[PDB]
Amino acid sequence: LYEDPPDQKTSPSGKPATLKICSWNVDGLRAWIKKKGLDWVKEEAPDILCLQETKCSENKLPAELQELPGLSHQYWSAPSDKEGYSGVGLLSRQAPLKVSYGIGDEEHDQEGRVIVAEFDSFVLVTAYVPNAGRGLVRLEYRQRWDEAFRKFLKGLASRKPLVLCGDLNVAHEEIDLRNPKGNKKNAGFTPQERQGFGELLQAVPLADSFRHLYPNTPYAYTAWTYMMNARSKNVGWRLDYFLLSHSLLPALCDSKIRSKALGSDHCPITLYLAL
DNA sequence: TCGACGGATCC
DNA sequence: GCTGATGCGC
DNA sequence: GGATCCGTCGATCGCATCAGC
Ligand SMILES: [Ca+2]
Ligand code: NA
Ligand code: NA
Repeated sequence: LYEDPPDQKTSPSGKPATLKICSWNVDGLRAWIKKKGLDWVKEEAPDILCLQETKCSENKLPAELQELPGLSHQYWSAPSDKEGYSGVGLLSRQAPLKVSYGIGDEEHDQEGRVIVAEFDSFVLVTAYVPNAGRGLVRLEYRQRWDEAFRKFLKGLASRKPLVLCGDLNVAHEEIDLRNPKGNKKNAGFTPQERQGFGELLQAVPLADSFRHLYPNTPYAYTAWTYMMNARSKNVGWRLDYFLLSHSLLPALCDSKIRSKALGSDHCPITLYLAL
């Protein structure tokens, strides 16, 4: 079992956290709201909330989402021609300077996976990375995605400090899942997916916020299959990340795993920055 | 993720 | 709206 | 030749679609 440590809300130089970002693969936004997700969000009170795998077109967005005046600026992306699949959202207390959808590549911008929100001091990207598939049927596609995404993020980070959050659909290293041996040909732990993640960290470059602070902490996961009672056994994967520009590391206060928040087969993760 | 399967392969 | 089947996925 | 091993290999859970009416 795993117990996330208490929230560190001061920076390495003693500056108080001024910004709290929460990211959560809700795996069915309507179901997550029915499973009381927005109660949990309201007690966490983030300044920005990023959601993945909403599986909900904009028309079907439940009413409860306009009853949250702390996250009143809301942006949504859905697949162009495939309903109930993928989907992401970004809700913010303050309006961003600019919002865009996708990474600027037609091939990869059709499944509602990416929202980019530019603020004063940084750019925030939230992403739902495409799963490599059962039988690895989409691994070849995933490797092309990885190359296009890496390139996109490198470009962005060259202009403003970057924060990338969301479900990146890879457990980087053997410490990031419960059963590394049995999963090296399964989606999320292929050498191709792990190599892509490493290349992302090096080429942009980006740092893995949680591992920067807790480099040797095992059993810390963000996702558990619904089957086989995995979550109660903590047989999980760390698939949800906050990746940061190296320049933001002195602003980094903490990177949390909200293990006990139910409502999905992923738990939320939370980032504190002193900006 | 778990167990049932099968087909090496040591004692 | 309801049933039954298919898609997709830690 | 009875008992362990180790590469596959199906059925689980959950959400949302779709076809039909
Ligand atoms: Ca499928
Ligand atoms: Na390894
Ligand atoms: Na630096």
